[PDB]
Amino acid sequence: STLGTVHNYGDQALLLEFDSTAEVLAWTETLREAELLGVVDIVPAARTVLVKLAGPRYQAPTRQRLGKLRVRPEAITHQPPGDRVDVTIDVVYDGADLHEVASLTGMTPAQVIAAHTGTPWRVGFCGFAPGFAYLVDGDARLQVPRRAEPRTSVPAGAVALAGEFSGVYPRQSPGGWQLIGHTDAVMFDVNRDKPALLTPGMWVQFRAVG
Amino acid sequence: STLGTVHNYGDQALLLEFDSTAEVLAWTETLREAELLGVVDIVPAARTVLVKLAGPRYQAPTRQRLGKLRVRPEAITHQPPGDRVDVTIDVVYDGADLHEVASLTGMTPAQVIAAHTGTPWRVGFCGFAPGFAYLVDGDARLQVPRRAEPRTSVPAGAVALAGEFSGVYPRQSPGGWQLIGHTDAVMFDVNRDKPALLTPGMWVQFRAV
Amino acid sequence: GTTLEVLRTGPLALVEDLGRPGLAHMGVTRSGAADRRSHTLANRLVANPGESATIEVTFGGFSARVCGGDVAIAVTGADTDPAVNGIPFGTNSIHHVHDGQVISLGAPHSGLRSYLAVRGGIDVTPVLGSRSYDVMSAIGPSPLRPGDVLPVGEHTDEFPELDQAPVAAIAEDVVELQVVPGPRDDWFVDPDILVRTNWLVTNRSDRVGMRLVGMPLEYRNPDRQLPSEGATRGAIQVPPNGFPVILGPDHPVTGGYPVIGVVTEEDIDKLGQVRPGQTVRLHWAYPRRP
Amino acid sequence: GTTLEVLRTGPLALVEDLGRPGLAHMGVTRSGAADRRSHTLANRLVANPGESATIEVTFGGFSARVCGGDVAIAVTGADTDPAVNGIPFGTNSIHHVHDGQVISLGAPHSGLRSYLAVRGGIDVTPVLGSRSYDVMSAIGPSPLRPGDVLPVGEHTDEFPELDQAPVAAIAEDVVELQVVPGPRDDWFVDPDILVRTNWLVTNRSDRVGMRLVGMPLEYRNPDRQLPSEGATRGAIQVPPNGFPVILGPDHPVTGGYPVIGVVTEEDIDKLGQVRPGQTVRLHWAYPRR
Ligand SMILES: [Cl-]
Repeated sequence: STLGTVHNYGDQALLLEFDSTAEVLAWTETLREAELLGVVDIVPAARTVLVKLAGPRYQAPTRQRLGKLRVRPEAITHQPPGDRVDVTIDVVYDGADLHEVASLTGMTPAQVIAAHTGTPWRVGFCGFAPGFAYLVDGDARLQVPRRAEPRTSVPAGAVALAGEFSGVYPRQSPGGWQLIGHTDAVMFDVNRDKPALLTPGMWVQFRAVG
Repeated sequence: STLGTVHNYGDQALLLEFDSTAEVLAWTETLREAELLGVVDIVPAARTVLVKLAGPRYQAPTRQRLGKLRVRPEAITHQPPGDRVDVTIDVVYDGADLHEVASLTGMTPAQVIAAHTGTPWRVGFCGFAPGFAYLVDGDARLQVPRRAEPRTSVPAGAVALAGEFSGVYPRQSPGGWQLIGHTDAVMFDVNRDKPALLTPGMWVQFRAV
Repeated sequence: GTTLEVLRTGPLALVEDLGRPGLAHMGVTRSGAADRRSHTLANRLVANPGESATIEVTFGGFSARVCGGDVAIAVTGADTDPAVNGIPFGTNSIHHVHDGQVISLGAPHSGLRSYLAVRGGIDVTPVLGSRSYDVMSAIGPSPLRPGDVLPVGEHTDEFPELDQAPVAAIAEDVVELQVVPGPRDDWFVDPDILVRTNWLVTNRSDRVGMRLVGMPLEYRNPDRQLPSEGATRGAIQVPPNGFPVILGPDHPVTGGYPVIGVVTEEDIDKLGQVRPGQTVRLHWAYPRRP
Repeated sequence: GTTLEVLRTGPLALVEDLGRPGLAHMGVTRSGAADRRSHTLANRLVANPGESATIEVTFGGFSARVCGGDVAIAVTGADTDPAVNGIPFGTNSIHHVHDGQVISLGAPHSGLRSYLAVRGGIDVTPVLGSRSYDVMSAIGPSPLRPGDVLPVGEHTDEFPELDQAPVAAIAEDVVELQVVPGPRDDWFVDPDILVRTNWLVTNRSDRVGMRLVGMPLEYRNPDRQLPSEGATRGAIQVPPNGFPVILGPDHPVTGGYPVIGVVTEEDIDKLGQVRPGQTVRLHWAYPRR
């Protein structure tokens, strides 16, 4: 598989478009392994990859190098090997939208909690805020749309859902995701040896407090 | 006669409306002579008189006092009383637009100069710059429109026309008026006993040299 | 005697007083301090007569060195964290400065204009009976420059440092202003747009007028010319582009734009403290009617 | 050692450097000096490496006393008429300050941010490999306060001082910016309005984003949601209200708003010098298709 659309993102970055998160993740590793000259950062997201460059001079040469890259695997994983999960996050399922998620998914609140805790999630990529991890490969039944309008304030440790993702809000902030509960786990701490609790590639298990 | 429309101009001023500059100048005298309590300034203009007050407390008492004021019909004048003028300004009629004014007014440059010098003008109001006086009640034949685009620099002492007005530019500045000549008279001097040569209500005679 | 040597000015440092009232008969505007209450306070703090000149500083950054004796000073208006040889002394308070010391105003975050008063006043030569600089006509003492030496007027060293009324803080974001409707509100298709719009203050604002941008006010008759009329500070002119201008102390004596409303007296000094980039909200002082 | 004691800050004085790049994998933005050219200039004048931290001063008004020895400093960016014990020394020039003297920046009329560099750099503790303060996540050395004691890093004593190329003056009112069109210009009914409007800068502008106001940009599909995507400083986001925001150094790593265009590298640092109430005019770097 070859690249799709490659936009110039200003004069010193390139925005790569993809049809799925699975393709975003596969291409991220390919780009990361390619160790391209002038690349400052590789920013995977839901349907794109932003390749940030050291200067405008790198733009056209990087576009050319990108054309020679081929998606290294094409065969990917959606289950934790050895059944060992990297981290377990304990959640109190008292979220504001728990009953709404139940209605939208065609499940009861009990089934929502059981689905969220029953299938481990993989941290696909980080974005939004320091320590905010977009989780993938969890229970597909949980797929729920974003809120019509974002909330002004969502509490720190808010466990949420949107589209194919789950995630934990590291600090109090505005948010448009569907809130199902909260955790007392510290997602981000600048003084901790590993500042962000969740790193891309890690497998997470959610566990209900009770 | 009595006052017409009296607008509140904020909470410490009043704007009096008039049908002519002659009425503005007669009511200015009436207001000056009334020596109203709290009046900071009396600002005559084309069709109005702005009475500036010391504070909001003076607004209603002034409105009441204003209602009892009367102007004599005689005080509303369009020619100098006794034909006597206050100041004579000597002008060299070498203006850039003299020939254009002639074409626009349907007169010759000789007739333009004669009309400008033949009928005295009254200083209606000051504006634009210190010492810039808008002159009214001169020869009506001279009525010419403003220039399409303003000049970047008009000289200090430029004698000009626009609409129903004539005026002398006090300093070098941009200007959109039609230039008919120039004077060596000092329009405005901060160190002179009377800084502005022309004060509202005064009658001016222009003289060709 | 005693002088202040200007070391640095900041964006605009002007000598200001009560201005030159009653001079419309010569085409001269009143001018004077943009924020009269702050100017008056600075002078009261140092026990000056109310006519004394202060230095109106814009965006802070003004510094001056004292020479020839000791001075009592006060800084009012925008809080610039004023200091004497790096030691802060506080806005709205009298401070004694010694011969050789440097008075330094910092940069405010809230408000725009600060007033430096000195006991005896800034004794520059008056022009048309005022020490105020008029930005538009260029009448009065020139805008201050580094190297200028300003005389301090004669005064008695002893005076009573009276207890003063507390100072209301300057609006940091939205500035709410009361507006007396008219006289030309009838010139506009919808004059109520004035009182329902979040007006932004531009960097083109000065002592001639505050420029606002937002939903343009459309004229009923766009080609209609208003005969020139006397104006006052606080008057809201609406030029043909429909962007209101709130006239400042240096406005010309007469203007040719229709005035939609005039800011009430109580809110006029607030205008002297509105920073570019801030939002202005206008409200009718009383309802308008035909 | 040698320190700088903060006496007065002005509206906002921050420790800044070239930022913390490469941290998207932990949701951390690069941050750093809002005007990178001026920051690097201030370091070069004092012969510091480019990585040394400076103090980014907003609207001037910053004062610091030197303690424990002599220092070499430089002030770049907005011209604040900097002074030592009230005596001016000039922006964009190396200056030598003695133990006990007061460095004082005044207030600029043109530009917004000034950079105070010191030979050896502002040696505060790095956070995630950077001495930059990120206003959004509050990562980095805290905003400066009176009483703060800033250490001066170790340095050699290399003389003479290298002469630097002259500096172009900062735009006083109308700032003209070049914009690379896209990637989401197709989301807007008339993207060309962006380059025909006098945008006004609001006082709500900060290092997260410059907020512009004018005629709102309408969306072709107003209820359409963009999946979150990586952003850069200089990217022009258009939230649903249609008022563009030009992202600053403290923008989050990803954003949810369609980006109409991105300011060119040549013009990105000019963004750090735009004052509230100024006019911003945008222009396509190359034709839009
Ligand atoms: Cl380059």
